[PDB]
Amino acid sequence: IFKVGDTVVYPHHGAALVEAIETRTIKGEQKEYLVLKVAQGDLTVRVPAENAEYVGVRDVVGQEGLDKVFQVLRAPHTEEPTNWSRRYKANLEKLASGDVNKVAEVVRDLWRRDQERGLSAGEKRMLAKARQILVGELALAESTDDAKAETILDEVLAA
DNA sequence: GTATTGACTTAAAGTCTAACCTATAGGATACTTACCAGGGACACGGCG
Repeated sequence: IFKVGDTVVYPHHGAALVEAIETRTIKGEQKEYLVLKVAQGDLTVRVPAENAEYVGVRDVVGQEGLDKVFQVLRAPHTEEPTNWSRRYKANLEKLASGDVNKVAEVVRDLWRRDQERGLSAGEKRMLAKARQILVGELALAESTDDAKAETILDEVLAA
């Protein structure tokens, strides 16, 4: 499941290159602690393989998720609760879930709304963060690189 | 030099319209008790 040199996805930092694994015996138990490095924060995260999936670490998603997110980007007829607070909480929880589909839907909806009439700074921050993580994830999804990943995001949002 | 009229242009309003401040309201997971002096004089509570 976990192999050296694999570009594994760890939430909510997106891509996270593995380096190695260490015994790190604690309580007399050589609990395996595999080490990930994320290029965004330049931090190392050591996680246990036995419950690694419990935290939410996932491998690079294939092309099935790629076409899924494209189709979802072409999913119309979205309505939100009237109050701004409720919809903000909903999309923030959607981002926190780490599900690629949920964050993609949040990003697209917020971007279409912002481009519709322009909103605010907090929504802008949410959109920037979510778009950043999505572009990184897609870049590694097809190893298409961050710049070309941003451009493909920019063409596909056009529909 | 000091008495005028007839144009000829000009700033200051005086006002109508538009945008950019301003007073105000609201927001529904759940959260329930904060934080180094002395030296003299006067007044208040205990004890006998």
